[PDB]
Amino acid sequence: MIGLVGKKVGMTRIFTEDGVSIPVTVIEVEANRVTQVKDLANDGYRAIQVTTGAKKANRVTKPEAGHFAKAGVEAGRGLWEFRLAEGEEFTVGQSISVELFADVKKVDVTGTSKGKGFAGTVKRWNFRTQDATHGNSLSHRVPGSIGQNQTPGKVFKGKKMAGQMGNERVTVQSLDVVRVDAERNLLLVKGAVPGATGSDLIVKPAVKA
Amino acid sequence: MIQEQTMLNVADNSGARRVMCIKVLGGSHRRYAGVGDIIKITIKEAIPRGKVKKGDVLKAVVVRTKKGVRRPDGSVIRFDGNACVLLNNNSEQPIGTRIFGPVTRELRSEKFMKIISLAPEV
Amino acid sequence: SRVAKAPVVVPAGVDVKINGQVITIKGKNGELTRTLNDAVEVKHADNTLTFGPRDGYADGWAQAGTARALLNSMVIGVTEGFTKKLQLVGVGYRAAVKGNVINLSLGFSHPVDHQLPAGITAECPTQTEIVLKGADKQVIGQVAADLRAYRRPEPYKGKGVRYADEVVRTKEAKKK
Amino acid sequence: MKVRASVKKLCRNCKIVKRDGVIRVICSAEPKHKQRQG
RNA sequence: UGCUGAAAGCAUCUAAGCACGAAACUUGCCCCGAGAUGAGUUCUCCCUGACCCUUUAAGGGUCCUGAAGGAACGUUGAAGA
RNA sequence: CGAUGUCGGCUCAUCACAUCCUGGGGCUGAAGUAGGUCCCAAGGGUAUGGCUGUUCGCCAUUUAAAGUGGUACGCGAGCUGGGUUUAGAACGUCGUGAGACAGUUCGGUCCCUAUCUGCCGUGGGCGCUGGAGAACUGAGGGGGGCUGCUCCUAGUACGAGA
RNA sequence: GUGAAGAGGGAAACAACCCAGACCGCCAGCUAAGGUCCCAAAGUCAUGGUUAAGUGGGAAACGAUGUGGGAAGGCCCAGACAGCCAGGAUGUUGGCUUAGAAGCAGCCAUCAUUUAAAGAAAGCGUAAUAGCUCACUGGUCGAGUCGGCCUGCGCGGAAGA
Repeated sequence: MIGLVGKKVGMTRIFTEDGVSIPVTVIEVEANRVTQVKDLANDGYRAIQVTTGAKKANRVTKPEAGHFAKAGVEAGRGLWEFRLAEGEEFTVGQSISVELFADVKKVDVTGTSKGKGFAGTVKRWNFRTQDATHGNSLSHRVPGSIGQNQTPGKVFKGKKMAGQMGNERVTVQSLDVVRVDAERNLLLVKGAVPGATGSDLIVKPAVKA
Repeated sequence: MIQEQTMLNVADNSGARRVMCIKVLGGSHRRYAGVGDIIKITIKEAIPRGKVKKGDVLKAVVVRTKKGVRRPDGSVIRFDGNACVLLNNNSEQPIGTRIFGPVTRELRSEKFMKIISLAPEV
Repeated sequence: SRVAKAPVVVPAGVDVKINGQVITIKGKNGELTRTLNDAVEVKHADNTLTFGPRDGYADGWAQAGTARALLNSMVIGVTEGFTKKLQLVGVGYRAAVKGNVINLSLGFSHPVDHQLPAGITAECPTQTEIVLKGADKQVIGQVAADLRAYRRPEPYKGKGVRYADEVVRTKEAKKK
Repeated sequence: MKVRASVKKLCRNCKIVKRDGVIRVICSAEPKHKQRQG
């Protein structure tokens, strides 16, 4: 089934009547407007493309402005589309609310993780550091050996080395949905989700049922 | 957070006063023992008249930790020292007759009934 | 070869249709359709069935021999059918059946359900004996084998599911 | 199941069979005479 | 491990045919991915004025127009050498 | 021999299967739990300490297991320098002696700013053909794949009992 | 003999293996070893056989109703081989080493009746017994069947970074 696009809004905890406190991530899921519906006849697959939020009138380009005007949908920030499960249908211009998550229990949240920049092997791949004393010289956090000898004669592809860490989309799956608030457009999910505050997130029902 | 080579006090009156943890049981490559995990210890100094002598290896259960324990609502319990209770290596069965100091309720595993009963508090 | 050189008499009231190499036989139970090997030719041979190996196949005689056995099996099945009897040995063993599903309890923590295929009927005259009937011999043998595989007989008490007409070897602990 | 390289008719009730290019010995009296590689 | 089954009247898991059968294999889960030069698909937006020249060609030169959009610059960022 | 640094340790690994564990099976002198042996299986996993420079090994306590090998007995332009293997000194022994001893002790400089291949990241150029802004399909590639204990079934099947 | 001190063609690459000894030029022809489906020049050429294994295109002792051919031999419509309802008994619980070996541990003979037909005993199984089979013998269908030798080509044996 289709997901929804929301914005991460900090974190909080919910106190239950029995005493236990549930850490919850707050996701602001306002109305999602369908801008385009894809069908097997034309696109070879069925999907719905949705938009959310708002954009400055002078900031949206003409190609994007015409695309929204065709669907009669107010311009929003970015576009995302979700594949259909063959059991439901949608129409252009339809608005989708967070209420569809009322009957679900597990969700999958996808977002861009925080960017750590160029990271070393110790931080990136949990490499073990070498001794800080006992004669060690300029080799306290160095990766160490990266190959065997002449017989391979090369470093194998996929070697773990320092490089860019974070700033890629990652998915946290099977997260418990704690509360849904349609009128206030909130979705409380137990746990933590990728990305920093204000980052766009995609929420869909858990697939590992 | 009890790991190998850690000093522990003895809550019971078995005659031991200070013990060394030499192994954390319950899993391969386990790092440190929790609130109520079984550990293997060696006695470093005990009462001469006690039933347990120095330099003997026997199991033990942690009852108090300096690091503390976490409650489901976010509360924590912390102590000024680490304490344990002695065992029999074949059946858990704390050999002590009385245990001093508070004991947390995390040990209620349908089994440590003897420990909790002897506990002056909780 | 030798078996192939032995036509099988078709009893009255049985319809045989030869569509190329496919054979359809109708008796009193149902229509049985079987595709035949390309290396064997069959003609109506009124009142009988005959099989001949076409030239150009080294194993032509063998394919004829197995073909003749298959045709006889279907002829018997449509005329009368095939029945197999299975016995359950062991305390607390039930073999209740209802509709098209067999319920068994072979000492497992959960019930065992078996979905019979089309054209197979199961009856339970007694709580431990189950009898299966059908129009062809291959399917009944397969179904009975599937039923037996659930709890193979073991050679200390002969428990589990066994065929009505088989002998199960038994052995005893020698010392311990 | 014996996986020896030499197969023989150990008893009278032993039959030589070829299955999937592998020569097997099947016995209907005692399983101890069943052997795979031939 | 089998069902049926001849060669070999029997038997036989196999030769024809039909069943099951493992953390292995393919998929299912997550991520990258059309430089996939085999460079894909869909949606939307913008440009529809004149002169001449020759070895008259998917040719060259001049005037007027240069849109969508992009870049640059600035303020910057939970993005970043 | 106009120079290929040769034992251990650390970091980082990768492959084979003659499999240590987990998975699927045959036979058993397999009652059950637990075993013995053989076949299929390399997806993942596959200890911490004391003594010694040690690999190994003995010992202590864990785990489902603490697998066997290849890779310059993997890896010093990645680290250490304990052993061995310069110059000092001493002991035992051999020699008249200088000295010698896979005999033993004390002490004893480990250089390199990366051109190319490779690998981990991240950009520019052009192409994909009128140009431009977006959203995708997905060929193909990679990551992940471990498992203990307790309870129910049941104290059931099995067993004279345990 | 070749290389060293010899190029050229062939064996994928490969001084020393096979063919063959380069004076120079030619967009001429015929051959050697080796080859002729495509990479890649030339037979998807002709005739008669073999192989089912990717054998060909690594490897042995040894194992096996794989398959082709040859020379024979025993039994066979006074009817064979495999199947099918049948029979397989009486002392020989033996004297013998009497502990029980009784055919199924051996000293031992290896007798004898009913007989269409049976042995003082071949297998499994009992402390020995018992018991179940096969040797052998009747009846139906009924035609070939059985065990060795010579070998052609194949299969297993056959696991490494």
